[PDB]
Amino acid sequence: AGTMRVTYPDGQKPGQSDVEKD
Repeated sequence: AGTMRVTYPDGQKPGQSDVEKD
């Protein structure tokens, strides 16, 4: 509910985020 198929929509160092899933 949190496996790292995460989006970085802004600010594309890590430690941005979105509510995409796996």
